[PDB]
Amino acid sequence: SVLELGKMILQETGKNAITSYGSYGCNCGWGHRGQPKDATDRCCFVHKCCYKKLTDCNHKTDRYSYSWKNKAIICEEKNPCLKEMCECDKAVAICLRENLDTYNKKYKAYFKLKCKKPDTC
Repeated sequence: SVLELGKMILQETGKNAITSYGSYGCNCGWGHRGQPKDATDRCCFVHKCCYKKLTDCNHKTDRYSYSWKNKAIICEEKNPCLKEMCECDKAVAICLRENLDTYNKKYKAYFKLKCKKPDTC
């Protein structure tokens, strides 16, 4: 759920998931859709398309088990839908971390700004 996702984003990026990423660009922002503005927003579109596969569990509110051990996120969960939910979160948190060198605080409040139509997953 979002509590595991927010914690991995903190662990990997040092950032506050709600405020730094919850209205960024065209895909990271909660509820946002559209073509990606940068690599950071691209990680978010990839993350959506990974969630879209989860039919037997809810990515927002079902909680899963994972450890942050030796600076890495390990998904220790065994219910299968929950383990893929953990793999989808782990991957966005890693991708965010890698592309932090281009985040850009101006896409940062992007709820009202413009977005071409999104590609297909």
